This record gives sequence, structure tokens and C-alpha cells, in this order.
Amino acid sequence: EEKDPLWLYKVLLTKGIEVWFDIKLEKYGIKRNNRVDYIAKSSLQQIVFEIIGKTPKNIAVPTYIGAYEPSKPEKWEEEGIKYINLFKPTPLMKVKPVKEMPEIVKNLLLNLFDYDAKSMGLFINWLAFIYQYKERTGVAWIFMGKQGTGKGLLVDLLKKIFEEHMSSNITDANLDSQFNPYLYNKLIVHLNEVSALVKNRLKTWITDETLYINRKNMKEVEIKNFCNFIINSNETIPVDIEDSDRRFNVIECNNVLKEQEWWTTESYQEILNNAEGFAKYLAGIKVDRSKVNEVVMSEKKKAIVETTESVLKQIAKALTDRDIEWFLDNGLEGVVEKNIVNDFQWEELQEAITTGVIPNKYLMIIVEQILGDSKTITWIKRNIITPYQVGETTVVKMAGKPIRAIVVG
Amino acid sequence: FLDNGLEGVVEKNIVNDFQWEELQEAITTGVIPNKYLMIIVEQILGDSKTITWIKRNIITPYQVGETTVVKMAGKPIRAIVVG
Ligand SMILES: [Mg+2]
Repeated sequence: EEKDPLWLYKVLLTKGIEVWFDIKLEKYGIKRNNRVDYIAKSSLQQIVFEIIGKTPKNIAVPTYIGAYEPSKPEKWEEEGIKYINLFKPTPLMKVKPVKEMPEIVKNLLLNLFDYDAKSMGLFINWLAFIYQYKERTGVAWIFMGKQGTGKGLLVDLLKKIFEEHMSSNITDANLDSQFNPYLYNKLIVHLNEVSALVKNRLKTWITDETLYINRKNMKEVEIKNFCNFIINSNETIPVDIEDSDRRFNVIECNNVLKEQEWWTTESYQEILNNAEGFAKYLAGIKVDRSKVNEVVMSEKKKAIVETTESVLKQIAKALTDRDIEWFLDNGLEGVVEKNIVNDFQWEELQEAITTGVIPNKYLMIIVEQILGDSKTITWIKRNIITPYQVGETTVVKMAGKPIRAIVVG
Repeated sequence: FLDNGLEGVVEKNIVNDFQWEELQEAITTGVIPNKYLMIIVEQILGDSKTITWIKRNIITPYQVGETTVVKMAGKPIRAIVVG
């Protein structure tokens, strides 16, 4: 009966509206003035009526799959499936390259990294890559330290720049919510640790190819992941950081802005008015692609790790490394002061750690002394030697007598 | 530390007049022998904490400084060097 299956599509394109049926979401999509919405059929029929004066029974539009592919065009076709793009660049994403960064913006950035070019520049190279290439980095930045260091200002600054493609000030509460639209179509995702660790999920988000997106009144849907994560915190460790970590750059900043020379009142606002300037700068970076996903052992990251990691691990590692110095650094020499051991035995005890051959009665003496109360061989085995594979419990003949000892290796 | 009752170390004879000078000197100079660090932190907090603990729960998380040997009165001493 119908002559054209897409007449309505075209007539609405004539008027600068692009309508489609999104087979994946079973929802009609609509695109005007770089704003994308998804609406049910009735809602579309109501829009169509207003624009052509006829409510057709049949919505004569193409079936596409909406997909947030920033690099890809307005539309494409992989294999045989027609896709349509949900990424539309914001104003300050489409802006002309420059080589100079606005000076008052630069002072913020300098202030924030405590004037350390290495890490600061690395963050610009990250931020640039996100801006320019619009992919997932596989690294995240934690900014901790006291308030008013312009962590929050950096967020507003960028928020102005990425507009909708960024989520701001996402909290633990938002995560406990069953929905999670703060990851739908987001190049940047900012989090605010607040209570003075449920964000460990984020670890996987940084590197996962895809996310599940539960949105209200929409189908749970799996999507390609373009997220990059910043986390603001104020002296509280938001995430359990492994010693050997490759995801997190950590940047302590305690340079309050209101304690600097350069800070006027109009500074706060001035910074934000230079968003375009800072966009322009970012657009003109020449991106080292190998440095994007680089992480560094900042002073703060080290402090976080050496407090997060288990003391029993640290003992075991000192036993393994045959590292007397550590034990002395942690006050083993106090064994001699309290006359738990004599001058002779103390030589034997140090010898034992270094040689990596430790008599039971010295092991117990060491672990009692480091930890502050006495632990049995059994405990020390089950909670140090055994889980961290320090070595084996065995016999060795020391002097003539056969001695129960732990043999490192 | 004096505002929070460190001077109580002297009352209970945990330390003598001589050592008490060394202990105050140590805080100010920012060079603290293990046995004084423990004495301080025991005294402020009310029960004795090991060097290990004090490292893991004070020095290390709040980046107070590092533990290095310093010779004091000839003997080499384990100390916390503020900075
Ligand atoms: Mg929010």
C-alpha cells in the first residue's frame, strides 16, 4: 500500500530533525541541534503531529543502532548493520588549535601539581589524548589533599569543556543506585570521595572494553566504554592501591589557592571564562601516545601503598630479601635493650636473618619484637611463612644440637 | 606535645633530666631516636606502640619522614628524620 517507507524520515530531515528506530533500545531516537533524545512511539507521534500536522499510524523511519563512537562519523555500517552516532562534539571540542595555554589557567595547573612539570605535563598529555583521540586511556588520576586547592575548579573547568560528555561529583550514593547513567556516553567521569572502599569497582571500569548500563525506563544495555576517571579526595584513600599498580596516578595537592600571591576574587571566575582558551591549548597538543597510559610512583602513591599493604607481607618480604636493615629500621635492636637476648645470641639472630636460616626461638623473638606481642610458631607459619611462601620449616644442626628452623627460599 | 601532657614523661620517671632535654631537642630539630619516638607516642596516646606501628600508622601515611641511622653519642642510632 505504501510508496515510500522513509518519507517521514526525509521530511523531518528537511526540517533539521533526524528520527530513527533504535532496534537495540526499542525506542525511537531523535536528533536536533546536536541534542540526542530517545522517546517512546506515542511521544514521537506527538512531535511528528506538531511538525507536519498529521499523525500517521506508521512511523516511516529507518532502523539504526545508536552507538557512542566518538571517532566514527554521523553514521556507518559495520558488517551489514546500519549504525547512527550518539556522540555529538560540544562547542569547545570543535575549536582551533593553539600552542599557548591561558596564563591564569596555567597557574591553576601549576599550583595543582605543586609546580612539578613531569606529572603535570603527563596529565596534559592524558587530557589532550582524551580531548583529541576520545578513547579510553586505561589510567586514572586521583587528586587528593585539602579543599580549595582547585581540584574542584579543575572539574568545573573541564566540565565546561566536555559538557555532557563528563560526569561530575559522582558519590558512593550514586554507585549504590541501581541505575548508572553517569557512565552512559562519557569520556570523563569524575568522583568525589567524601566520608572522611566501594569504588574498587572503578578499577575494572578504567580498563574494561565494555560496560553494562542500567537506566530508568530503558533496557539494560551493554556499550563500548569511553570512560576516563578522575577522583577528588581529601586525605582519604578512595581505592585499595596494590604495590605494583598500573591504573592510578596520585597527586597530593595542599597548595590552597587563597594562600597564593596570584589569587584575586575574580580569579575563580576568570579561570572558567578561559575554558575556551584551555580547550584550544589541548586541541593543539602533539600527543605522545606511549605516555598517556604511563603512571608514576608519586610520593603520595608510595605512602598509600606502604600503609595499605599488610605488615605480615612486609615481614615476609624482609625475611625473603634477607633484609636485616628493615628489621632494624622497625626497631628489632630493642631485643638487646630489654635483655630478651644477650650479645652472643644477637649476633646469631642477625646472622640468621641474613643467611636466611632462622631457628624457631629466634623467629618467635623477631616477630614478637616487631609486632609487639608474642606469636606462636604455628601462627607465624600460618600467617607469614606459609601464605607468602617464605620457605620451609625443617631441621638444621646448629652447633651439635638439631634445631627446628625456617629455611628461607 | 607539652599541651597534650608530654611533660608527664618526667613525672613518672620514664626518663631523667638529661634525656628529657635530648627528647625535646629531638622533636624541635626533627631528628627522633626510636626509643624517644616510642616514649613520646606511648605518652601522648596512653599505651605503648611499637616502632612498626608508629611507622605504619603515623610516619608513613602522613609522610613525616624516613628512618635512618644517626650516630648519637658514638653509637649508631635508629632514628626518624623529619622532612
Ligand atoms: Mg552529580
